[PDB]
This record gives sequence, structure tokens and C-alpha cells, in this order.
Amino acid sequence: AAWGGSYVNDFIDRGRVKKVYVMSEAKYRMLPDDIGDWYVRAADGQMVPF
Amino acid sequence: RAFSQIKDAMVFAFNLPAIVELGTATGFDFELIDQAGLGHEKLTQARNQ
Repeated sequence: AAWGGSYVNDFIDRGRVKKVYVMSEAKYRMLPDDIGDWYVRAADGQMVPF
Repeated sequence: RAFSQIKDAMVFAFNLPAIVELGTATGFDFELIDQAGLGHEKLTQARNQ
């Protein structure tokens, strides 16, 4: 859902059902380097880097 | 004649045509179609209009 993105929910824009896509902003997912910028909330409550 | 005046709610009594699904000669079936990104409110307004 960071680098790939994900279709999540559906919403009603002007009365027409369209999709809901969540993905990273551009800049944080371009360069191998940006892998570092992403963390996971572990079982405890700590973020672990990629 | 019975259910028009001496009733509380509308009750029509009728006979079904023999060809069971086509046009009532002098009679049409109009569709008022909302086209732009409008709202059900605006459409009804158009309808009563």
C-alpha cells in the first residue's frame, strides 16, 4: 500500500460510486533509499525500519 | 365507485388488457433523466416542475 497502493473502499462523488485508492505520496517511494523511510508497528508498540 | 369517495386510501379497480404488456394507445411512458452530477432533490424539483 506504500509503493504499490491499494483499492480500499468505495465512495459517492456527485452521486457516482468511484474507487478509494491509498498509496504513498510520490517522493517517499521512488528511490531504493526511500525503503528506509517506512516502519512497522511491532507486536509491542515499536516501529521497525525496512 | 365504491372505493373512491367512501374510503380512507386510494383504491382503483381495473381490468387487465388481453395483450398483457403493451401500450395504452393514447398514452406514453416518459423518463425524466438527470444528466449532470446532480442531486435527487434537484431531480424531484424538476419532476414536479
